[PDB]
Amino acid sequence: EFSRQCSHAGGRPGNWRTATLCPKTCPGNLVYLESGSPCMDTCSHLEVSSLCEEHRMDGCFCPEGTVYDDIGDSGCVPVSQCHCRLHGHLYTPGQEITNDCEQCVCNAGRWVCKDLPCPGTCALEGGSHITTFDGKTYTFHGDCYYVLAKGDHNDSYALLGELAPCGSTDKQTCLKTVVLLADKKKNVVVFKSDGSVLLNELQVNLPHVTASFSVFRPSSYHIMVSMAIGVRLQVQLAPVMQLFVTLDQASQGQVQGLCGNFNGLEGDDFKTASGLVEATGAGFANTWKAQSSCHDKLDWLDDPCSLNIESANYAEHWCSLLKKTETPFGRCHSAVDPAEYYKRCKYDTCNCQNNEDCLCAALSSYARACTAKGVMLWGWREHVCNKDVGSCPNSQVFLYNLTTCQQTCRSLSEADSHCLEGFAPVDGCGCPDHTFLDEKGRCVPLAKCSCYGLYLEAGDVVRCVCRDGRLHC
Amino acid sequence: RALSCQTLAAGYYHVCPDGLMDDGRGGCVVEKECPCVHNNDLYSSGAKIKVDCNTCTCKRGRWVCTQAVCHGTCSIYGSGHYITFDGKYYDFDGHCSYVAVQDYCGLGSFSIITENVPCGTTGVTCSKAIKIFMGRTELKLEDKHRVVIQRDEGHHVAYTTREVGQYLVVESSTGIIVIWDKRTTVFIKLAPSYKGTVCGLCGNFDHRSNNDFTTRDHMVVSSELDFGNSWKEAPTCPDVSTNPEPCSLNPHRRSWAEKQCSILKSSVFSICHSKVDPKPFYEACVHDSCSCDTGGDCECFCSAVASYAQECTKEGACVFWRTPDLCPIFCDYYNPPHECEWHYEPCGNRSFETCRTINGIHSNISVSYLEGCYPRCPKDRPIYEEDLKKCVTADKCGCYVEDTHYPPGASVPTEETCKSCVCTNSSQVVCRPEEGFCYW
Ligand SMILES: *[C@@H]1O[C@H](CO)[C@@H](O[C@@H]2O[C@H](CO)[C@@H](O)[C@H](O)[C@H]2NC(C)=O)[C@H](O)[C@H]1NC(C)=O
Ligand SMILES: *[C@@H]1O[C@H](CO)[C@@H](O)[C@H](O)[C@H]1NC(C)=O
Ligand SMILES: [Ca+2]
Ligand SMILES: [Ca+2]
Repeated sequence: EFSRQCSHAGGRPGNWRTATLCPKTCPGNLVYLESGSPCMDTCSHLEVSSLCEEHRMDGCFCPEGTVYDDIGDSGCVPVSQCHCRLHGHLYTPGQEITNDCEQCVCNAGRWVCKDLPCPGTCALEGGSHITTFDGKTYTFHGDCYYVLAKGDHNDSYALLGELAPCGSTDKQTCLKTVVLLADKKKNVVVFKSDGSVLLNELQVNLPHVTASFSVFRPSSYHIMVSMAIGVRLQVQLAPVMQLFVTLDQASQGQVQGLCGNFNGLEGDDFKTASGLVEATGAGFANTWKAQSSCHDKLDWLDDPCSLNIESANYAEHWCSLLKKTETPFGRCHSAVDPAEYYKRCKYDTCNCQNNEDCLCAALSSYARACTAKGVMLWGWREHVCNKDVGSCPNSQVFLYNLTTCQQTCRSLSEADSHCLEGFAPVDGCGCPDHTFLDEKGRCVPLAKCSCYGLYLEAGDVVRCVCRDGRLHC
Repeated sequence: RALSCQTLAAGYYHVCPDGLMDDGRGGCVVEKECPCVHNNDLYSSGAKIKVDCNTCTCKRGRWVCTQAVCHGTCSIYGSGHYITFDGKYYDFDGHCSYVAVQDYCGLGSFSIITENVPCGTTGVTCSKAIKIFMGRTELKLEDKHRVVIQRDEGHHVAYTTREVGQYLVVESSTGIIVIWDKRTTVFIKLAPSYKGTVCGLCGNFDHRSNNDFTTRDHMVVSSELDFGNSWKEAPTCPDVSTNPEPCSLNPHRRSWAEKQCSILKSSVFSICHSKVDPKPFYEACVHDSCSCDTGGDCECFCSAVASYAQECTKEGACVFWRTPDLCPIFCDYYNPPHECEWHYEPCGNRSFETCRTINGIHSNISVSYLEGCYPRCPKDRPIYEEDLKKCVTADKCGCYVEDTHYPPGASVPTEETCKSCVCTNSSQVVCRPEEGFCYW
């Protein structure tokens, strides 16, 4: 008590507790002292003492240096031993890690990080839901041709898209056609929402590989286009037409359109082509019309779940499955937050008139974002959208990892002409279960795949004997 | 081939004759006299407009603007809604003292902390105090008042505290500004000399918003609840695991909340619909109204609506939305017995004369868009003294020394030695020496 009064008045007493005079003990090398600041540096919260609004008293403290260990459980260890943490695991000072777009190394207490290249993705989903290269989700409900994205230099390329009314009212829109202008705008390719891809107003056959770009159709419900410049396109034809565009990281700030500028800032995304930035989502979009005759639209300040009451219960009862941890989507909760997808699921299910189709289209966007960060949702079509899972042809079965180069015999004949990389796996009917797709019908085993020219039966000889897939020419 | 002054940059891929192009206003016009558009408004050639620090001009259907760097702004409001310096909205509900901003980013000159506490029973939390460390001085905004602590002996970095409208404004001569509505809202403004040298819940202010989720140890994360949890102050404070959903935990309060907050989407704010997106404010209004379930829930709603009305004013749309039945404001309480001078100014666009600005002292920001009651001092004593909220003559206002008001004539306190001071009868603070040893 005398010492406590000594310290409280303003004085600073010295140590009197000896090993034989009422000693005190603390775990580790925590030395007991009198008149020492309680504001301690703890290996994570450094520079506490600069903001110390308190006077001092007795207790167990640390030596002059050797900030107290907080992340670990040791005593007053030196500064250059602080162990790093990252969502649990305790990383030693020298162990490296590679995050999403950067790699980091645990220096003394603090990570040192360095950027890694990683591309960008614009998405046009649902009837009207546009995600730019920098997030910035917004809803448009347009009616015209629009310039989705085009290289700014003079000619490089251009990618358009037809947004138009789709049901009864103006508030139910759809994507109807995708037009690509490439090769110095000397080649026009058209994708309609019934397949029937056509080049220069002429039907074409798939696959079609050229010097500048190439197109493929791996599963009859997905058309995947690659461009030598660094553009990659995925077009989904069911249950509702959608578009995904991926760009390399060497074109940062050289793109303009409804997909933004791709420069890292998501506040100038609405920056019109004539200077200043807009405020709403429709104001900015109207300035990118490809036909002067189209009219101007305005935002819609309503929720479809309030105008169609009979649909609200249906929309909720199913779209709420995204937050149920026991459900298969519950696995993805670790990686990607489902809130935005849930809200958009309710919006689409309430709004459109083919409620099940919109439900399945919205629910199949979560199972693509999640399937891009490792976690792959296996067998999520068992209750919700199994309307066509069992309808696969004779030997075909619904697969979730149907990539491009699981193709027929001729794909193995070349095996290096069309295996474009950087394309996410997609689902659909197939059976490359070591039974390589035949020239037609059931997917035959490797033994008699074919000999691809023309595809012959498994009984021919050139002297290059016909055999399982490969040829000993 | 039919250009329209809006498809100029499009390309015309897929009436007026050749040459002239449609302008959208009427008859066909040449390219030179082609007008400009902005926020659904059509401006002819040679116009002028301002954007928050600059001025622009419609030249050839294209805007040409000056290039000066505006200040940086972070916003904290509601039951845990944050807007960083680079424009990235998010939510976070913690119960501890968190670093709002600071300069000790891996040696520093300031720090701004916040104190979040639970308000409701659904688990949400809201700010209720602020602390400002400048050099060694520590201001604290608390209980509707400003309290000085540990005032440094002789450095006393120049600051200035005053009250504008319904808000309390604290400025620092170094370039820091704090605006506080006295209940939960906070705006932090920084000068462009701090660019890319801060860190905290408000991001690092570098005109790049893909790295504002930088944790305390210089790691970039993708989760709100991990970014937030790493900036707590006391290590013993718990960690947040999930964001509560108020309207789902209080079903019976939803019907009211969705009906009162619907005014934002009504015709009353029809002018502002084309300039500020109302959805992220409607969501906040509904989120706040479902949570204030322990009393005084008519105050959570008025502030939420005011947050949007203020932005509408800031963008150039002065809207009058209060009525005797909806968030009434009681201004004439400040008037003398029955002389009528204080008036409710819906959008604060008034510049009058105080006894600070009368002596050349000027601020560095325009705060001419804050709601509240304002004076209209008469013509027989037209100088508004602030520390007493009084209209007085140009002679008898005060001295304003060391951020402390002293009435004219009153012997000015002085923390010096042998130096007495007095406010003259001319609003002039003057000091004399006393040889009682010491000299002049
Ligand atoms: C507005 O900003 C200016 C710019 O610094 C401030 O002027 C500074 O004032 C302090 C003390 O009054 C001086 O030490 C600095 O040298 C001044 N700056 C310059 C560049 O000369 C001014 O104080 C700010 N406004 C207010 C009300 O403080
Ligand atoms: C798809 O995944 C399944 C997992 O059961 C497995 O057959 C294989 O990894 C993939 N199938 C292929 C590549 O044909
Ligand atoms: Ca951008
Ligand atoms: Ca930043």
